[PDB]
Amino acid sequence: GNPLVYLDVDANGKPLGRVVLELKADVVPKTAENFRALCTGEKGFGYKGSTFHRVIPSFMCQAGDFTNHNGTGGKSIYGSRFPDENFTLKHVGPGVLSMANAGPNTNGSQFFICTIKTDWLDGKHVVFGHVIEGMDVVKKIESFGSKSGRTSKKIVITDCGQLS
Ligand SMILES: COc1ccc(OC)c([C@H]2CCCN2C(=O)CNC(=O)NCc2ccc(N)cc2)c1
Repeated sequence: GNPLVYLDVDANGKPLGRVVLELKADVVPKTAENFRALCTGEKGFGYKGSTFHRVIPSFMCQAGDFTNHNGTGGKSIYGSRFPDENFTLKHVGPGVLSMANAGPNTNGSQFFICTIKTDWLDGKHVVFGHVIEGMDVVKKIESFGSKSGRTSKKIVITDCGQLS
């Protein structure tokens, strides 16, 4: 059964609500497992307390740099980086959950949630899940972005974990 995980998100210390994500372990088990464990924090590190550092309206909301907190960092549960598992799932529309990277085979912890179909990322970024609940929260996050990706409010994942 594909994991369901959650992110509770704040903007300037005000709760926006919860984003629930299905992780497609049936298609990308290694990538799903990484995200799942980073949500629970069971390895001793993970997403709790980290930010959405790059948010671009009509594109995506990017997060997951819990080491450098600026978009340069993060790490996986396997080591600093891990391979692109496959490109079977596509960036089909809003709600798609996908790994950020710095080129082929550089997956760490950084991820993004799409707010549109981002088809030009197919074959470059590993899609590994989608929003089950909380697109309204994602739209709120999106509304605090800008063309440059700089956020107008501090967007923090206050809590995260696994539902099932
Ligand atoms: C055509 O590819 C893209 C174009 C624009 C863009 O945002 C400006 C992106 C951003 C949002 C879509 C996700 N994405 C990236 O992955 C940009 N790359 C990074 O932010 N790289 C920093 C980084 C460093 C280490 C690790 N492990 C992952 C990412 C990608």
